[PDB]
Amino acid sequence: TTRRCLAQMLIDMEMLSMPQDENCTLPIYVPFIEYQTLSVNTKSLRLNSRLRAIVKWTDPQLAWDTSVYPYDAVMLPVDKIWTPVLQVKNGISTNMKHDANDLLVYSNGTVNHEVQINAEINCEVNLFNYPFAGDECPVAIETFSSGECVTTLILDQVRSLDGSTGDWQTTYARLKKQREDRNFIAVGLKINYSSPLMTLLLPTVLIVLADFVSFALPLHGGGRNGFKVTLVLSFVMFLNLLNSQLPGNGDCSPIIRIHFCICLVLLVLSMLVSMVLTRLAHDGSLAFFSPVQMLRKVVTFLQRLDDQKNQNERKHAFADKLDKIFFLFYVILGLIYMCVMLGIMVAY
Amino acid sequence: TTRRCLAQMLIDMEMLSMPQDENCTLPIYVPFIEYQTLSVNTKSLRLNSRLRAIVKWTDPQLAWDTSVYPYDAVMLPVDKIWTPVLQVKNGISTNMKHDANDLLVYSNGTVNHEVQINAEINCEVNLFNYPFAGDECPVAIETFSSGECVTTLILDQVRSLDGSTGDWQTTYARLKKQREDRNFIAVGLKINYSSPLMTLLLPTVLIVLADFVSFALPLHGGGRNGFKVTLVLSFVMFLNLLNSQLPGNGDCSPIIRIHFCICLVLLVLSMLVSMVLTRLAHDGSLAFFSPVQMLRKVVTFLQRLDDQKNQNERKHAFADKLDKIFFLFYVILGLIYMCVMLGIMVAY
Amino acid sequence: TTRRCLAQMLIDMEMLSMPQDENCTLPIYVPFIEYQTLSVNTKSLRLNSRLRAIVKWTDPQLAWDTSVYPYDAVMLPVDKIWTPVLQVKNGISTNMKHDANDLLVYSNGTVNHEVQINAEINCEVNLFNYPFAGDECPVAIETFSSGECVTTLILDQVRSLDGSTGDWQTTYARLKKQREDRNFIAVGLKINYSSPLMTLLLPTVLIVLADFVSFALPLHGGGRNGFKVTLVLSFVMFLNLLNSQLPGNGDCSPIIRIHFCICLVLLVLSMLVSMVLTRLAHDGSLAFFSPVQMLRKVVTFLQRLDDQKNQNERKHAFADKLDKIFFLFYVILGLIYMCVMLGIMVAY
Amino acid sequence: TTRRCLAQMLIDMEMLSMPQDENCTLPIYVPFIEYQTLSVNTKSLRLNSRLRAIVKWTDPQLAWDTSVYPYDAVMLPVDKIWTPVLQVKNGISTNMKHDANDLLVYSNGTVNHEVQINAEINCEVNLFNYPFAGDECPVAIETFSSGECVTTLILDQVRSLDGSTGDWQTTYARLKKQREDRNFIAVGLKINYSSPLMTLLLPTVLIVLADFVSFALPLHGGGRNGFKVTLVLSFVMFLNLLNSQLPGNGDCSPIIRIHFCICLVLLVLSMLVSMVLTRLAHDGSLAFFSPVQMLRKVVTFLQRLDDQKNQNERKHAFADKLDKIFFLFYVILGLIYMCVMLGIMVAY
Amino acid sequence: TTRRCLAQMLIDMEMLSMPQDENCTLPIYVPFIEYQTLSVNTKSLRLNSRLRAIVKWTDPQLAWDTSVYPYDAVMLPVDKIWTPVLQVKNGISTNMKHDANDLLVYSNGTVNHEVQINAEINCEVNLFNYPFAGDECPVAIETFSSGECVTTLILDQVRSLDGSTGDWQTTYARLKKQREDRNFIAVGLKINYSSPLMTLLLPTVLIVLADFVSFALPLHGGGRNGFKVTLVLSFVMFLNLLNSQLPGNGDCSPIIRIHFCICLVLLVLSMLVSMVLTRLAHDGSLAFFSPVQMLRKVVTFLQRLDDQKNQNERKHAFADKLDKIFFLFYVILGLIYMCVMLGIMVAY
Ligand SMILES: *[C@@H]1O[C@H](CO)[C@@H](O)[C@H](O)[C@H]1NC(C)=O
Ligand SMILES: *[C@@H]1O[C@H](CO)[C@@H](O)[C@H](O)[C@H]1NC(C)=O
Ligand SMILES: *[C@@H]1O[C@H](CO)[C@@H](O)[C@H](O)[C@H]1NC(C)=O
Ligand SMILES: *[C@@H]1O[C@H](CO)[C@@H](O)[C@H](O)[C@H]1NC(C)=O
Ligand SMILES: *[C@@H]1O[C@H](CO)[C@@H](O)[C@H](O)[C@H]1NC(C)=O
Repeated sequence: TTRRCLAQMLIDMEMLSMPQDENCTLPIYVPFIEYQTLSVNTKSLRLNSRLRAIVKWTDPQLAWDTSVYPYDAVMLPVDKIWTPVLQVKNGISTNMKHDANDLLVYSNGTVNHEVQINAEINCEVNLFNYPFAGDECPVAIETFSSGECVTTLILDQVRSLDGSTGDWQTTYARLKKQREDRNFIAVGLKINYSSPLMTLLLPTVLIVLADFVSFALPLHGGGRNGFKVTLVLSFVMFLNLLNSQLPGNGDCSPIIRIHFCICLVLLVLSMLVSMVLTRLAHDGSLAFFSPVQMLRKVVTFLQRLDDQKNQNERKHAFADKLDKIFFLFYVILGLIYMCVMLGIMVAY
Repeated sequence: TTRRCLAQMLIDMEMLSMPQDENCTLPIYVPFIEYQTLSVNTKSLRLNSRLRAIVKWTDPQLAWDTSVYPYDAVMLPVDKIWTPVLQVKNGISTNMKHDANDLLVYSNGTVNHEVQINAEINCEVNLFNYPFAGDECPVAIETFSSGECVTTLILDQVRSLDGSTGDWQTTYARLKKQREDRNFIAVGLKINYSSPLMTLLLPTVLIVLADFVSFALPLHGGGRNGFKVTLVLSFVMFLNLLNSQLPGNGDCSPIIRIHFCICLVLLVLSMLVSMVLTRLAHDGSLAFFSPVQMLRKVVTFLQRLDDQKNQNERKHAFADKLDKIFFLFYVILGLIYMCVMLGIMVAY
Repeated sequence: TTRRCLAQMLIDMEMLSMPQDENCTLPIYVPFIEYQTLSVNTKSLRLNSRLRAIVKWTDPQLAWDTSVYPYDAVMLPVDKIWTPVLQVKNGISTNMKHDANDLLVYSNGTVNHEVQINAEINCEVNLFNYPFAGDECPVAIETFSSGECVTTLILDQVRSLDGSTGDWQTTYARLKKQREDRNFIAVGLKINYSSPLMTLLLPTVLIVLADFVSFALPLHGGGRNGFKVTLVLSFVMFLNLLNSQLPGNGDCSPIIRIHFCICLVLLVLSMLVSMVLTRLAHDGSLAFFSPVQMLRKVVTFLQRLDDQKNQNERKHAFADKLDKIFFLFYVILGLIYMCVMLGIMVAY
Repeated sequence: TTRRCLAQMLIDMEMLSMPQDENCTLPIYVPFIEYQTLSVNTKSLRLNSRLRAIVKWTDPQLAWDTSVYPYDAVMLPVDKIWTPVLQVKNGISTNMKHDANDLLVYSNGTVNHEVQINAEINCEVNLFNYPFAGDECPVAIETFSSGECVTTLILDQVRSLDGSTGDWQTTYARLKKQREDRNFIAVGLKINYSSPLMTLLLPTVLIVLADFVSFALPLHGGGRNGFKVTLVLSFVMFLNLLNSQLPGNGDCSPIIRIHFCICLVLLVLSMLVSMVLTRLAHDGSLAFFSPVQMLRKVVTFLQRLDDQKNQNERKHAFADKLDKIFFLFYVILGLIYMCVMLGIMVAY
Repeated sequence: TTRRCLAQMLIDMEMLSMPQDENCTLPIYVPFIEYQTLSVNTKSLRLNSRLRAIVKWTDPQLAWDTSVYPYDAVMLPVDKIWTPVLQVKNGISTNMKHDANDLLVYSNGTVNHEVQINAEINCEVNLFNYPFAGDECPVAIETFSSGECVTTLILDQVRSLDGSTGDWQTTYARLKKQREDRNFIAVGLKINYSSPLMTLLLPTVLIVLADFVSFALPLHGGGRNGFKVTLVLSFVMFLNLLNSQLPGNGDCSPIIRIHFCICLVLLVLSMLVSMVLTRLAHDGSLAFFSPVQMLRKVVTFLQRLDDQKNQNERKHAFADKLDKIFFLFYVILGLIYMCVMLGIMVAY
């Protein structure tokens, strides 16, 4: 007659099989399932999610008579009776664990029990515009159903612990329905571009601008070839660091990688042209690559020195003319390309 | 009749259900719960904590008669009877582990048993003033309670193994109460700024000072543009290192990131101005960007050389005047900005 | 008479041994096995795979009479009866995991049950042409069979969730057969060379081309020896980065490592000869390594100055001639070597 | 009458409670416990240890009669009887694991069984003098004891597998007793200073010596400010590397961090002074920061050039003298500081 | 009479104790044990191994009568009877895993069953000659044996899956015997020096050669001190990277560390002497460290300029002589040291 006695008798019943008597169709209600994001990986595009759900089903064999047992509820260990397992079929490595060791059972057979599902979903995201990206990820929630025996799952509400999970920010988690009456959660993922814009795009933009203005350095004065090779080996490091953390899979791959490649090529070409111009200024032609008498001798020497200085000036001015032409052309194309690349990366 | 026989009888009773006889309300006492911090993550803002608690509850069915059994205590395996599970509902990934395989039971039904809860809590900390930051983190301690059946938790004292856990230092762990009679522990986390200030803030401040002094280098003499390009590509590396370990989530994001961005922009602007001044000094105008007779001829040559030297001096002096004006302007704005930025980062 | 009663009776049968009555030969059918790649490691050449299979076998003892029990199916817990374990013998660390806690059993003894095998396979791949590489990996699927008792496994179809797993791309998963009637899955792995070509090959090619054009810098003008030492010390970093992520095992090791080594050696040789040429130009020979009168005196001084300048010019032109000869030789040899190495790395 | 029959009957007795008949006091003997260190973490100051112990206790219920059963020993599974669990109360994450599945039981009740305890101990070591450091770490060995029931643990001998565990070297492991009759193991940890010395201290000392010598570089000749900026940025990198792997907790924090900070400050000050001196030499004053006639005119020009050359020589010599005075003072201070810091780091 | 009925009766026998009837001495035969290496760590010198063994023992109680049961073999679950646990006593963290959930038992009591042992062995390797190193590692295979009860292990053959495991290459795995009749496996580990020689030794060799040839750069011309300081801060990075992956334990520590230290010291000394020679050339003495009239005056100025240029030439030649003497010393000493160190690192 004790409530503990009722619990013990229910344990001794050993009902470790599901209530499949009614045509092997068990309606399982899961109201108020709470979703949370634990991490997001950008290189692998994999989402770690935690879903705390409240399963509520019916077990007719676990229903006593109220007259003999004057109680309305009883708490039993989870492993001493049957309990459904909830799966994330869409993702890999799904694991369901029990929040508590005890579950409540009412006098009419209703069973309430809270569970936690940790899942890893191979999310597909349109990462073409890094970092200005964001997309919707489906997460399937399913319970076992094979052939004739099918246990429908009825879901009511979803609550999301929305908040940044690192670089990525989870915006919403809504409940939608699939084609074959499959319930799933649509999770909206977005990228906070405040970090990538400052750490990646801004330094490269300033570096390209510095290269554009680097043509002010005179060829003869020096401090120009080293200045540009420093930029080149810095942009190579940038390319390596960018490649270390973005997926170069296939169609709609991130376009920042191609932009870095093109900027590196442009910088290398500019440095090459600068070095060739330096040689032209120094030598005067690009042939390196291709295979009272005492009072008179003094004015002869003086005019010889003057003529030498004049030739030095002329050969230092011709290369300056060529450098000016190339600088105008290069700066125009570089600015137009940078504007086009930004317009593509933000609105395409 | 032996104590081992009594223990075996209690094992054979198989009371694996909760002592829910008295209206399904079991008061669980947890006096002297010890808290310790294992790690703190600054980027993800996640706290790993270990709580060693001493649960002490009542099991009426596990109470023998003292006259037949002349003993006052008996130790039984934890898995052979019922035991409550303690949870950290506020945080993710909570696991409760049995410290020992045995528990003590008195003759009046009281059961003493110690447990260890390892939990990971998504801590919310105001990280605006990195590294001068510190805040209070709630850690909930809860046990299962559903519907009619509730088992209240009564907590008495908290002891903290206070000590640095890396960059972060745990200051205190007090016991407070929530709204709906929920017991929780408030943990005070603080940042030891001795490490971040030396490794991060001091080198950047000294580099900025070196940039402010860098204008002393003569434009014609060289060694100025490469000197600043080294600083710029070092500050880019500093920005990357800062972005690697700080959360750029949203409002009240760390201000050191914006400070590094602004310092980098100022350095790049100083470089551009210096390079333009170098071109102006070399060429004389910013048009590169914009599209007895023997005894007399020697005097002509000498005065021509003297005039050329005078022109060289004048073009090297005009750029010096412009550089001085820009240096005064830039140094005043830089000092005022650095003072304002430190004032913001310290007391805002 | 209840279906739950039938399930309980089958549970109480306790049939935890395999149906080996028929000559200890159990045919196990596994139709529609789905293969997916989780990760591929290039340095260790290890493949992580997940195989979701649908096992379907026969258990004669688990077959009831339809007249007494008017049902066609029943779902029982997986651990209450015997279930085969599927292994990946070819690879290491194979683990079979239960998809659900229930399995369906028909009235004639047929049992349907889904399993998930996670395996890690030591894959052998011809990585000579990094990154233009691709190969077929065998994955064995087997069940326990010792001596007289054998359980043949009959497979029907394989479905692959083809898609990039990082750097590597899985193309197909077909079903083939081994010699001794062993069923296995051939998985086609390919490398997306878009990432390695941009991050590794292109910067090195551009750096090498820059080294070839660096000979334009005059010996006296400076900015040349440092320009080359930066390239050499950057190529050392490239060699380290390349070594950090590629298996240098033995025969048919990646040839990009040898190519990087040879390019570094060539750059070092070019720098050495350039520095020797600089010394020759400065000193005039490679011996450092080897152990009216007033109106006339001015003419003498002017002639001495002119002769000194003439000697400087001649000693600066001889080294220019030597540098031109070496530049022609070096450029021709380096271009032919680069073309040959690319031809080897692409189509050999 | 079979030994296997005796083992089966002992198993069937189901003695899963501890031998608490004798006043609930069980003397547990653990002779010849072997200690080994698996790893030491310098940043977190956490010790990973493995202890292979040989527990030997008494179980009166597991004692048969020799006349009926003519045997002296029997081996039983560990899980079929009671076995004590050994804990490391001082440290976190203590786990006890059975070395074998079987244990030996004698005819008089004595039970021999070997166990392995893996523990993580939060070690407190005086790391002020990195790397010349070393200290004694206590490791508690304890078994469950609550209230009236206590089971004392009697230890005899400790043997340690001495050998370097990375940077740290374990020297000894002795057995001592605490205040409240608690047995513990004192482990002597020491740092092999050869690796940290050669990788951190010697390069920094050599860099500081190079900085002290760098004053020989002439102000006008160039190649000086780039040298010092390379030194300073390399020292900042060293500061970052040092901060990445040393605990900056509080009092008696490693003093190498302060030494690196002070040396960096000194280098920056030397750079600033050198740049200001260079400007003074170039300009002549620190005001940039503060807001027959033909035969005669040639003599005028020549004396003007001579005067200008003399002024250039004087303004170079004044800066040379100032640089000499600063060099003397700076080198004296630097040598005295380096010697004092070495003395503090080695013998304080 | 059914084979399944025979298996069920064997399961119901519940023989979970070792077959210890015959003097508690059980001969366990393990023929054809296969060894494989999973990973080798160079810094910690720890070997990860997988051993797939085929245990074959005798269980007299698990033997039926052939006349009543006309069968020769039967398959039983591994957990329903006794099974030995194979251990790796020499190494840490040994785990034995069941290859299958079933085992075969013959009519005469013989039991065949394969197991998998994963072990981690603290290997002792003579790493003095890195990378030209290689040594033999013992791996113990043992079963539980305490006091009177001893289970001998009889091993027949070992087959090894030879193949590179990263940097390390496993050559052989033979079976030997210890002193006290203990069976163990000797595994031959060797280092593929193709990777370390290319990534570590060769770049340092060319860097050293570049330092030796760097003396060609003239003192006055510049581009020398920066060239050497770049090499010095590159060699410091090499020292750090080498220290990151090699064990500096004690006697017979790798000599490449000492070699890198000595090369760095030599480079620093060469840089220091070059920087001193620069000042000697510029100033003329090492005292910085130590505390018709018109037609005639023009001749006076001209001869003064000539004398000044003559003094410049003489002071630029004396330092050249000193530099030549030092270079003749230094190149010979360094070449002899490099040859001696290579001879030591190869054949000592
Ligand atoms: C069982 O009783 C509970 C308690 O009110 C109620 O919520 C539930 O709907 C009932 N279920 C059925 C099938 O009557
Ligand atoms: C049971 O006895 C213990 C031992 O003194 C005591 O601490 C506890 O308060 C008692 N509980 C009750 C309900 O009497
Ligand atoms: C058992 O019945 C199922 C259901 O139709 C069928 O698919 C299967 O082939 C049958 N097996 C045998 C052996 O009759
Ligand atoms: C039991 O016998 C063993 C075997 O000699 C002995 O070592 C041990 O001391 C004995 N213990 C007692 C309590 O007699
Ligand atoms: C048992 O029979 C098997 C099968 O031939 C044989 O290999 C084994 O040696 C036999 N063992 C004994 C003890 O007879």
